[PDB]
Amino acid sequence: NHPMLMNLL
Amino acid sequence: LSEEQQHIIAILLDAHHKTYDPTYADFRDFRPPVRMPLSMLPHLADLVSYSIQKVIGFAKMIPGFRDLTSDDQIVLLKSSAIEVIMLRSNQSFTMDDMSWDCGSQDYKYDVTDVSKAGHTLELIEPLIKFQVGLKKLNLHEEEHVLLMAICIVSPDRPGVQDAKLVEAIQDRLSNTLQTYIRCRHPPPGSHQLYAKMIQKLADLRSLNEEHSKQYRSLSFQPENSMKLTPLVLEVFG
Ligand SMILES: C=C1/C(=C/C=C2/CCC[C@]3(C)[C@@H]([C@H](C)C[C@H]4C[C@@](C)(O)C(=O)N4CCCCc4ccccc4)CC[C@@H]23)C[C@@H](O)C[C@@H]1O
Repeated sequence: NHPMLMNLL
Repeated sequence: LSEEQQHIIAILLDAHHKTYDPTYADFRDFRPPVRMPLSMLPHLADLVSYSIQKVIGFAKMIPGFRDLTSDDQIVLLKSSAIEVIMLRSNQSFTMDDMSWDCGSQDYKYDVTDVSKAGHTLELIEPLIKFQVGLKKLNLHEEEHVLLMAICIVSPDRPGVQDAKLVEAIQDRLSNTLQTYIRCRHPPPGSHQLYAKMIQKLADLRSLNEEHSKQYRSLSFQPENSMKLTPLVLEVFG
């Protein structure tokens, strides 16, 4: 439920 | 002073140099600053959103951080992003006029830029004093990047699953900081320096709690929340 932050990870 | 400790310091320095641009060239990409109540919101919202990306980029390079689970990495970044932002902003903060000077008059930010709206002075007055007190520690860049990394890998952040591993990673960095101070920070500057640095982490928690209060107030006004960025809403939410 944190796609942008997980993508940046 | 161990080979492993020097390895950590070299990694954190290079990681910082890859995620902090002292030229501030990318600030042209932000929405333009205007100086008249919330005139600075679009520009500063883009500044924060940009800085969140850089904090994540620094966080990735911390030795042991990748060994964590994906969900602990998110909890650590969500709670620490604004604290690392306040820490890393001390590089542009100047005590001459008590402002963050990012290379140009358009990119210089003072209290009046940020504290005219609502109750934002309840955050900005303690924030400037923190910046002043952190600057007066005159940290080495080695100590600067260790404190940012120690701030990110905090075992007490709410919602941490595996906490012993977070503690083990932070203690590896904390023992690197303490040994660094003893071995290369000469007296009198090194007097109590580790204890003063840890105290700044406690100041950040109260600044974090105050920032949470002001963001919640800002975000509940939809017209103001429109001016934010998708990453800011995702992280500070
Ligand atoms: C992050 C960095 C820098 C940060 C610089 C500053 C100085 C200006 C004020 C900054 C950006 C702080 C934010 C404004 C905190 C902001 C950001 C936000 C939206 O998360 C929030 O709720 N804040 C506090 C509420 C104020 C709302 C408001 C915004 C604009 C105008 C009026 C009211 C947090 C860090 C601060 C500068 C440079 O060193 C780059 C570095 O990466």
